[PDB]
Amino acid sequence: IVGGYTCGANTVPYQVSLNSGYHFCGGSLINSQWVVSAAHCYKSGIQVRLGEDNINVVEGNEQFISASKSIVHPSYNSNTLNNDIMLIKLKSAASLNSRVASISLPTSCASAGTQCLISGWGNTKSSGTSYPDVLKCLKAPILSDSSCKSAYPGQITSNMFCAGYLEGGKDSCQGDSGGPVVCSGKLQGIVSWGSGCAQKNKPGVYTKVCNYVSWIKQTIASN
Amino acid sequence: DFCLEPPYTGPCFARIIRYFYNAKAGLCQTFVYGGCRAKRNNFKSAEDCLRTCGGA
Ligand SMILES: [Ca+2]
Repeated sequence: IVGGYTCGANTVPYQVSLNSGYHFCGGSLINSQWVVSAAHCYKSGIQVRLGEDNINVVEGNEQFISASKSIVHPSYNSNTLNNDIMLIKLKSAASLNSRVASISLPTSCASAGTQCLISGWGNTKSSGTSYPDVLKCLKAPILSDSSCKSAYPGQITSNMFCAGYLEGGKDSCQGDSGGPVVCSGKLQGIVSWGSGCAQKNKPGVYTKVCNYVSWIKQTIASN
Repeated sequence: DFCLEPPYTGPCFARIIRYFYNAKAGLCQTFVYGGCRAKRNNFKSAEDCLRTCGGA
């Protein structure tokens, strides 16, 4: 997250870290045994880390649980990045409390202008590299489909939305993929792709979760 | 020769560590891959990298 602020220990209880020997993507806990992330974060040997703040030191609130299954959307397109969503089943259920909790799926899609909270342990520099120890947060508004399509001609599908600032300076970056975009307490997006980080006129692009609620609920129930 | 191409992170925001052949140093080095749209100078291990590009 470029241009954000330190969230504060366990203030984003649904945020998870996907670890394969190191943090490589984020994810959101939707219920005690399932996590939602991006399809491009698919990897073998994933260990899910819950209750994390400082990802480099054991602070005592963590729960490390291996993934038993990783289900990438059947129509995910690695070229166009359409349907960039994946569900990860935990080998065992997490113990939910105030430091670890699930986030609600949306009842409907959010509109342009809605303010949302984006979080992650990704790069904090637009020009350079600086990975944080603690979780970073960013408040950004959802942008209109029209402006999103103007920023990325012929690349935006009905399953994607832009969020951020056209001036640049505040955005998601490498290491934030799969993380949550929460608006009004509901999970509306998944950090997906963009053009560099925090560049002017190039807001981040996110997977539009409201279009997959039916698929998520049914998939979780039959696995 | 794809072995001489600079490493390509891509548009996606993951932080996946991969290898690429660095012809200037004459060895395979690590770089951050974003998770999508990989070019060919992108390997999962140093061994794969050396086997494919070693001495290019
Ligand atoms: Ca920790």
